[PDB]
Amino acid sequence: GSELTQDPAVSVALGQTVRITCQGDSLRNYYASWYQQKPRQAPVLVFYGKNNRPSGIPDRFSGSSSGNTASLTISGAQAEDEADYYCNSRDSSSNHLVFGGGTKLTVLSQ
Amino acid sequence: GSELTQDPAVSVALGQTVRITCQGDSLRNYYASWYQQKPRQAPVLVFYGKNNRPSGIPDRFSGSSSGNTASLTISGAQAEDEADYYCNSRDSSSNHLVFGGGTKLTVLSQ
Amino acid sequence: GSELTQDPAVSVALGQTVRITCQGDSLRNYYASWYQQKPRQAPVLVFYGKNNRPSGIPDRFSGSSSGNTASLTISGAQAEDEADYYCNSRDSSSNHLVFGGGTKLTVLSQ
Amino acid sequence: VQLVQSGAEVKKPGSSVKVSCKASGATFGSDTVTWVRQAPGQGLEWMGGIIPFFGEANYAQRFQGRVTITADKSTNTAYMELSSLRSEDTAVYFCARQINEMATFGEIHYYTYMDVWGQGTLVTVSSAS
Amino acid sequence: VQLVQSGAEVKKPGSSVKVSCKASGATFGSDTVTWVRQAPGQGLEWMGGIIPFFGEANYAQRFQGRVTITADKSTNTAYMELSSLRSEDTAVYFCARQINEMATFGEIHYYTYMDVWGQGTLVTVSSAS
Amino acid sequence: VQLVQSGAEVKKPGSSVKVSCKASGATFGSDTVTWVRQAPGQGLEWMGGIIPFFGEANYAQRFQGRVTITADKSTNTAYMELSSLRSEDTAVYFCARQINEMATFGEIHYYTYMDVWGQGTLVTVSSAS
Amino acid sequence: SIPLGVIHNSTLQVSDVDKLVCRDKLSSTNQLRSVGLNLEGNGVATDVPSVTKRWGFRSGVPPKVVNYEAGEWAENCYNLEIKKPDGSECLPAAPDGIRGFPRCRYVHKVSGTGPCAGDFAFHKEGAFFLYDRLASTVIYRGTTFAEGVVAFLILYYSTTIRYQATGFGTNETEYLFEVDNLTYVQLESRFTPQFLLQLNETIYASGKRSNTTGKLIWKVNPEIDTTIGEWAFWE
Amino acid sequence: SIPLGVIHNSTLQVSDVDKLVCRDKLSSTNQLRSVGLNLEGNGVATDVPSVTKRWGFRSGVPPKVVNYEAGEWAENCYNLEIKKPDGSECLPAAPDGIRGFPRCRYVHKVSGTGPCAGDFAFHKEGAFFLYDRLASTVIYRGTTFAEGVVAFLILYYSTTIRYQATGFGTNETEYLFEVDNLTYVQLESRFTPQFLLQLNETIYASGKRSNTTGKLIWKVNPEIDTTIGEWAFWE
Amino acid sequence: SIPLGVIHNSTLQVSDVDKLVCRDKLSSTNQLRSVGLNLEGNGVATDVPSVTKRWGFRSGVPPKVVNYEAGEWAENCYNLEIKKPDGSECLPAAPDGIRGFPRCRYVHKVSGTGPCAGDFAFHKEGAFFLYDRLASTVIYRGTTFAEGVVAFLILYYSTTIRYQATGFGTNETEYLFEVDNLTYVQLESRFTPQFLLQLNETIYASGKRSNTTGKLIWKVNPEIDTTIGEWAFWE
Amino acid sequence: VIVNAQPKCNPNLHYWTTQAIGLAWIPYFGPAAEGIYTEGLMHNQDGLICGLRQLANETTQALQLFLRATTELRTFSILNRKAIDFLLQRWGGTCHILGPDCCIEP
Amino acid sequence: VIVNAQPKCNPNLHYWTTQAIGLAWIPYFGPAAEGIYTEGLMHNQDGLICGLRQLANETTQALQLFLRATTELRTFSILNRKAIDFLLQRWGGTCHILGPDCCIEP
Amino acid sequence: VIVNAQPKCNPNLHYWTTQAIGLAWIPYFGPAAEGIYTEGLMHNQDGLICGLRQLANETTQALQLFLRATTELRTFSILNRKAIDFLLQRWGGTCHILGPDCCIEP
Ligand SMILES: *[C@@H]1O[C@H](CO)[C@@H](O[C@@H]2O[C@H](CO)[C@@H](O[C@@H]3O[C@H](CO[C@H]4O[C@H](CO)[C@@H](O)[C@H](O)[C@@H]4O)[C@@H](O)[C@H](O[C@H]4O[C@H](CO)[C@@H](O)[C@H](O)[C@@H]4O)[C@@H]3O)[C@H](O)[C@H]2NC(C)=O)[C@H](O)[C@H]1NC(C)=O
Ligand SMILES: *[C@@H]1O[C@H](CO)[C@@H](O[C@@H]2O[C@H](CO)[C@@H](O[C@@H]3O[C@H](CO[C@H]4O[C@H](CO)[C@@H](O)[C@H](O)[C@@H]4O)[C@@H](O)[C@H](O[C@H]4O[C@H](CO)[C@@H](O)[C@H](O)[C@@H]4O)[C@@H]3O)[C@H](O)[C@H]2NC(C)=O)[C@H](O)[C@H]1NC(C)=O
Ligand SMILES: *[C@@H]1O[C@H](CO)[C@@H](O[C@@H]2O[C@H](CO)[C@@H](O[C@@H]3O[C@H](CO[C@H]4O[C@H](CO)[C@@H](O)[C@H](O)[C@@H]4O)[C@@H](O)[C@H](O[C@H]4O[C@H](CO)[C@@H](O)[C@H](O)[C@@H]4O)[C@@H]3O)[C@H](O)[C@H]2NC(C)=O)[C@H](O)[C@H]1NC(C)=O
Ligand SMILES: *[C@@H]1O[C@H](CO)[C@@H](O)[C@H](O)[C@H]1NC(C)=O
Ligand SMILES: *[C@@H]1O[C@H](CO)[C@@H](O)[C@H](O)[C@H]1NC(C)=O
Ligand SMILES: *[C@@H]1O[C@H](CO)[C@@H](O)[C@H](O)[C@H]1NC(C)=O
Ligand SMILES: *[C@@H]1O[C@H](CO)[C@@H](O)[C@H](O)[C@H]1NC(C)=O
Ligand SMILES: *[C@@H]1O[C@H](CO)[C@@H](O)[C@H](O)[C@H]1NC(C)=O
Ligand SMILES: *[C@@H]1O[C@H](CO)[C@@H](O)[C@H](O)[C@H]1NC(C)=O
Ligand SMILES: *[C@@H]1O[C@H](CO)[C@@H](O)[C@H](O)[C@H]1NC(C)=O
Ligand SMILES: *[C@@H]1O[C@H](CO)[C@@H](O)[C@H](O)[C@H]1NC(C)=O
Repeated sequence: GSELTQDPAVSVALGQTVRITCQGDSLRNYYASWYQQKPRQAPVLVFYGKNNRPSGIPDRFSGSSSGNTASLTISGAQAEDEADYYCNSRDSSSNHLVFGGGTKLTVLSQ
Repeated sequence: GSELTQDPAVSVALGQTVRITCQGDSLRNYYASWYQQKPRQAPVLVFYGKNNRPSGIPDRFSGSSSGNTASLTISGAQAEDEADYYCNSRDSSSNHLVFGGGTKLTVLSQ
Repeated sequence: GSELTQDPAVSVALGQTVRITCQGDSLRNYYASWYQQKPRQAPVLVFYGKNNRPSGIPDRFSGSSSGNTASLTISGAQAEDEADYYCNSRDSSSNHLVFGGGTKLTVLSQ
Repeated sequence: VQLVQSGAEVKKPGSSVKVSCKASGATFGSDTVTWVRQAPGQGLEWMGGIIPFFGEANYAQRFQGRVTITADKSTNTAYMELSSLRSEDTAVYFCARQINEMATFGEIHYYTYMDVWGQGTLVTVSSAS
Repeated sequence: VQLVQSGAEVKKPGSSVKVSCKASGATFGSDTVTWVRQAPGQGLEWMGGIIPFFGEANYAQRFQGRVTITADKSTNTAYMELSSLRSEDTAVYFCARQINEMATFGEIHYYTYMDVWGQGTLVTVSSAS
Repeated sequence: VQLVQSGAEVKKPGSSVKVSCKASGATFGSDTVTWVRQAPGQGLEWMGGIIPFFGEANYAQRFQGRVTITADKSTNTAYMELSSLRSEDTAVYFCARQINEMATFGEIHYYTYMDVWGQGTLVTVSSAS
Repeated sequence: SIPLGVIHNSTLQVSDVDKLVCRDKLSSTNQLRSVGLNLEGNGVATDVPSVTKRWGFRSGVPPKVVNYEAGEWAENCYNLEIKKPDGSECLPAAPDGIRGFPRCRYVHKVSGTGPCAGDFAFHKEGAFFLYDRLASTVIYRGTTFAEGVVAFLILYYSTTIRYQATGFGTNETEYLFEVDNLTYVQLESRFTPQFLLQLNETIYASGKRSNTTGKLIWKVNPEIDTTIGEWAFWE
Repeated sequence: SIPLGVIHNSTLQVSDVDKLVCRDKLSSTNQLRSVGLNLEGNGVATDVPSVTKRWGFRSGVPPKVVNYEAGEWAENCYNLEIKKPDGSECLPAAPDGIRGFPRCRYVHKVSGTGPCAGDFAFHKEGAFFLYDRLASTVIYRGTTFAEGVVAFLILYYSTTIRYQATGFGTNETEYLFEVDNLTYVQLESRFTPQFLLQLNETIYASGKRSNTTGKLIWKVNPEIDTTIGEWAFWE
Repeated sequence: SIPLGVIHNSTLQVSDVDKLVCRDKLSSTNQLRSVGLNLEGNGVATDVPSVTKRWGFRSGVPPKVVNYEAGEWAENCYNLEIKKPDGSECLPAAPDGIRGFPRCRYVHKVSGTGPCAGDFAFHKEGAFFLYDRLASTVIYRGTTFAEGVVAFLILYYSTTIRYQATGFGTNETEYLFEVDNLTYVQLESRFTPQFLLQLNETIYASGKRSNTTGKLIWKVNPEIDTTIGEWAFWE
Repeated sequence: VIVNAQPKCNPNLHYWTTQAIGLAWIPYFGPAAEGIYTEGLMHNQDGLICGLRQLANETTQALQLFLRATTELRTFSILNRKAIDFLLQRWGGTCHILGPDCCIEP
Repeated sequence: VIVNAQPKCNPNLHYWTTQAIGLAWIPYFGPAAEGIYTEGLMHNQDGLICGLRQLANETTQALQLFLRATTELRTFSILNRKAIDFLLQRWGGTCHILGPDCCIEP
Repeated sequence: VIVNAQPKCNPNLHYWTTQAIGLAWIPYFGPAAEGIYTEGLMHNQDGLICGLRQLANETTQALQLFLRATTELRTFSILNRKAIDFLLQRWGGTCHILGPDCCIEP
């Protein structure tokens, strides 16, 4: 399966909106799922499909896609949102699960 | 199968009757078939069984048998009747088709 | 099978009663059969079970048992009763037919 | 009922003998056919026996591996085969009909007996001329 | 009814030849297909034949082990295969339809005849150039 | 729904490890059980997965021939076996429930996601004492 | 819709349903009978090469049977054993309860092969195959049957003739008559059972039989002793 | 020609056909019944060695069955498994729909071999074998049956006794009763089911059973406790 | 005790037995009919995961059948092929004479495995399985049937939908719908045949099918186009 | 009323059927199947046999359609059905003594 | 009219037959075959049981000959045939009110 | 008299049954089993279809108990039994013209 591409690190001022992107072939005709990973914890599903999220996720997290690019928007990023974030899709030509490299989101709380 | 015996050559004056004989074991309880063979041609059935001939054969050709001897009579032999003639029967003790040696009938037309 | 024991020889005055014994494990819960063997003859059944005999045996022959001991009583022994006598039972733990050693009964007729 | 045995069989050591016994007046049914041995000067040894109804055989320990006992119900005969004959085997071999009987009236009793005996077959084993 | 044979087959000694014969105007049915040999200057030798109804074959003794005769009823053809050709085998091979006939009217008579002949196949065996 | 994984497994290179995962609150049904690998300082690698309904397995190319994934529906557990462990395989291995989902209302959309994650199993490979 | 005939005054009258006639007196069910009649009694051809033309194979249609209480004696009946060219059986085994027709003067037993395209062999005219007190829409393998029809009303030795055939299920069917295991004659539609038996005796008496391991087939000369002017079995 | 009895005033009168009596009132088919009765109720012998004498083998005759609506409870019924000496089965497998007779006090199960010359075992007196609501002219293998007759009219635990036999199909048939797998007694016609069960308890209690791998057969002494004066099942 | 309805003046009146009414006129047996009706006409659920709940396995009870003269067309009918986990067959082969129901709009064919504990699958409500003019108490393997009841009175293309299942005989039964040989969707009770066929077309048109040798299973989002207010087949 | 329209007609009907002494009735002692048949000969009195052959020729179509319509593999019920219809036609519904319909005399 | 001529007769008839509540009627919940039977006991009132045993003894010959004559392997039709003959004897043909033959009163 | 008590009722009965020209009647030329069916549509005139569905719902219990009680594997006799009982109820036993019991008019 063709790999997804992500920029390794993003910094956001506390209280500001940040955009985390993902690119690749597995995004051309599908939607990416996004996960939040806290240190020493399993990835937590944040957003998926075209328009929704599981309960427990605050209304700061939403997203969209176009072409072969997908993104997660975190509005009013909180100190509590510092996390690694990952995009995930499926490459149907090989039927392989594909993760992007993720990104480290740094919230500039200090 | 026991072989049939024929005299290798017979000459007949044009317009005269000729008798062609055949002898053997296969004639004791059966009738011989007679064939006319023209140069470079397949043998043609002339007379068979006890009393008949196929159509196309002129009423010059007829025959009979007794004991272990069979014969073909050609009455009023024509120049056109010059041919090799053969007798044929079956030796039922071996179930073999048996031909005699044939005879060359020469019609003395010149 | 455990063997039956008999005393090899018994002498009885003519006209007197004689007791022939047999001992062993095969007699503990069963009855012995007794046989009379004349010289150069097959053994003849004399007495069996607890209380009876086959016909042909005179009323001189009767018997009983107790514990692991069995006996044949010959009352008024006759000269004609000189014979080897044998006891027979079955050892059910091995299912073997067991004979005692027999005894020679001598009738003192002379 | 009678049992008829074969006549004397005289052979040299190492040979084998097959001793027949024929029933007369009765079939074997479900009765036991037993063979015993009378050596000269001796008592009676059990050799073994069969039950023709089932075809099973049992042997005295001293003859296990040496003696085979069989029967044929179409003729009501039985046969005892001895292998590896030795001079100590000279004896009269007897065929008998064995009844295992249970008394069910009143007191319960068990006993066995041989009711019918054959005349005996003398088998002699000797290297002598 | 006609029989059509293959054209000339010229080969060197040691080769084999397969000579075909096709029926036209009729199927073989239960009639006998027989082959005979016309060597130059000679009379007519029987080689062998078959009955397509059953698939059986019979051969003249001089060709036993040398000649195979078969047929295919889906095409109404027959084939004669000769092995180990020698120069003495140069001949015209003829295909014919053989009728074994019984006369049942009045007197009883038996005879055989070949009713339909093919044109003949020339088979030449020679080492010559 | 929860997934419970086994505790840490520490072994020397050349050894093999079998990592279990137990479902709680649900059976596996027809959902996909997938395993991923979190090496220290790294992102998430797909290793492979199964569909218990059919018993089939698929693997990421780098682990083909090294990893076997199976399951037992009577216990609703799954197991991942790694052969020929090397020090580069030190990682936390995660068990997750994967849903391939189609949106059929209005516009048609396709996506996949992992809904249920286990806590992760740390597997350490090292020759060190 | 099945008609029921009534016999009175030696006259056969079919009883109507629309018109109720009080005169018919059915006192018991013993007066009701199913009787099987043969087609040979109507003058149809009975000779093997002429009658197999009336039978044929089809698929997609199941078999059915009905019973009889009585029936006609047959002059002719048949017994078939037909295989496909690859050895597979053409006709089904008869089910339990089927036995051959009880009284035949001649049995024409045919062994052979052919293009048995369907599942079952059915009668082309709608007639039934007759077995021991059972009429059937299909032919069962190896069991002797008569060919016929059934009416509903309100009131020993035999000779076996053996034949062989190829191409049984098509128009180009070849037939032979057996004389001996290795001796055959060609069969023609002009040869009645009496002719064929006389022909068999003639061959054994003359001795013109195979005396080897292979088979011999004789043709019969077209001139035969045609003494019978197409007489019926009953003249 | 089958008689039909009519019960009125607790009296059984066979209804004639020649004389029509308007008095018989058949209002519905629920008044018509087929009832099976056992032969044991007529006093026939029931003991195995005495009843197998009434059965025997024949070929060339097919089996037939009829149904029942009701029947008698049996004191005795039988279950046979007979083989030829070469291991081939004597009796046919029962067809679908046949089950053993529903209510028996004792089942006499006989395992054995013999000269089973025919195709089927038939009753020699014309009586029928009774299965679960079916009367049959033949015996089926392995299925429990009662022996009896059927009349037509207008209106739980059991003990299994096992036996073995040889020469089953002839007059010289030998029978044994099983006590244990290796323990047998000879069977005689004088031994009722109660006697035999008491005999079985006596042997286990006394301990005189085979304690090896071979079989033991006991004979029963001719003197037995003959307390019953040939009483019927019902006294 | 079986009721017989009589239709007069377009009114269905059950005919009593205790009260004899001379008005019912049965002139011929052609006025008597057995008609099969489907349960779907009473509004029962027809969807596979909802109807297999009405069927189940039992042992010790034999099957029975009755015939029909006429019946209802089915919107839905079923065809099962269920095996035990070890490969053994669960359902019996149909006997000769059984054919699938003659007219169905949709056939729900289910292939799968499960704990088939009994001998036969019986209807839990007492309803019958309907075959070609035969009602049966049990399900036969591989043969299409409708589910229904029978009344007694005095007077084309179809679509096959394939499914798979595991744990067929228990409450935790999982079901899949086949799109392609390697492509499946999860099945839910909310998905009608029309929904499922639209779902199948959508997948082929979008191309989201397995393009390898392994299988793919899709889940359907809980939000679906719920345009139908639990309408009956007939609205 | 039936007139034979066949090419030929055989006027002599030689027939067989199955319509007891001592032990003969018992299957163990009685005849084997080939021997359970009896026989006789009927003559064409007043054309009766030829009329009968023609009846069987007309009956066949109705019977084949009948069988096509059923599921029974072996139909033994045809004559019982006829007995029932025969009698229902006269006595089903109601009898009216004053009409032409009921087979009853006053 | 029937008088028992057997060696012995058992005068007590202990019988079984098959002649429903809640779900019991449904085969999935109802009794297995061994349990579908009911029972009762009849006494020999006025000699009825012994007369019946004798009837069955006479019936057997007629029945065996009947079965010999058929081709049905399983005959379930005997009582329906009897119902038909019973009724045909009285109402087949014609009824005549003035005669001794028809089971009708004026 | 029958009133439908089911959750829903389909008032349109689309039915099939099996109720001939030239050679069509001959099985060799006629239709294969899938094609031997005819059809039609009945409307719920005066509630007749819904009443009928309810009758079938009541009939099932009596029928299952009936089948439990027999040994026939394939029962084809139910309607013939009904015809016999129908007619016996009116004409079995005796007819009395002066009573309310016999379906006869003077
Ligand atoms: C009840 O009684 C009537 C009257 O006897 C019978 O009627 C017969 O019906 C069959 C079928 O319809 C007829 O058969 C057909 O006859 C055509 C005419 O043939 C004439 O010429 C031949 C020459 O060889 C003569 O043998 C023959 O007797 C006639 O004089 C044929 O052309 C037909 O063949 C074609 O169709 C059939 C399928 O139908 C194919 O299988 C053939 O290969 C071919 O394509 C066919 O043979 C028969 O002629 C009618 N008989 C009479 C006397 O008229 C009923 O059959 C009978 N019912 C029952 C159940 O017995
Ligand atoms: C309806 O009711 C009647 C009256 O009860 C029954 O009649 C029985 O019929 C059978 C068969 O005909 C009779 O059986 C034969 O009895 C002959 C006489 O035997 C006497 O002696 C023996 C001694 O052991 C007693 O057991 C017996 O009871 C008699 O006192 C025997 O000689 C016959 O055997 C020979 O023929 C048969 C074949 O028939 C062979 O198999 C034998 O090997 C042998 O060669 C035979 O046993 C019986 O006696 C009659 N009973 C009475 C009381 O008279 C009907 O059978 C019954 N019908 C039905 C269907 O149940
Ligand atoms: C003739 O017509 C009548 C009337 O329509 C039918 O009556 C039905 O009979 C069945 C069987 O007795 C009834 O089924 C039972 O219903 C109980 C109640 O369920 C309600 O809630 C569920 C929720 O999912 C609804 O789907 C349902 O419609 C009801 O509203 C259930 O609790 C029962 O289940 C338990 O018992 C069964 C065994 O009986 C087990 O298999 C189950 O696992 C569980 O333990 C059961 O489902 C049905 O409700 C009645 N229908 C109506 C409308 O009342 C007759 O069946 C019909 N006869 C024929 C032959 O068709
Ligand atoms: C043919 O003749 C032989 C010898 O006489 C004879 O045995 C055979 O039965 C005859 N064939 C037929 C069909 O009668
Ligand atoms: C009849 O035989 C010819 C032979 O050429 C064949 O083409 C034709 O198809 C056959 N017809 C039938 C009906 O079998
Ligand atoms: C068959 O052939 C042998 C020689 O092999 C001969 O003796 C015998 O007479 C022949 N029989 C006939 C009937 O020709
Ligand atoms: C014989 O006795 C044993 C031991 O008490 C018992 O188990 C067995 O059932 C008895 N046999 C019979 C036929 O009752
Ligand atoms: C009865 O037994 C004897 C034993 O010698 C035998 O010859 C006879 O044939 C047997 N009889 C029957 C009818 O089996
Ligand atoms: C069987 O034999 C063993 C010794 O092998 C003995 O201990 C046991 O008590 C015996 N049992 C009986 C019932 O005799
Ligand atoms: C699913 O779509 C394919 C492609 O159009 C079609 O062939 C197939 O029949 C469809 N499935 C069903 C159940 O109609
Ligand atoms: C229903 O499913 C549960 C799952 O825990 C199981 O324990 C129970 O036995 C099942 N019930 C039935 C009736 O199958």
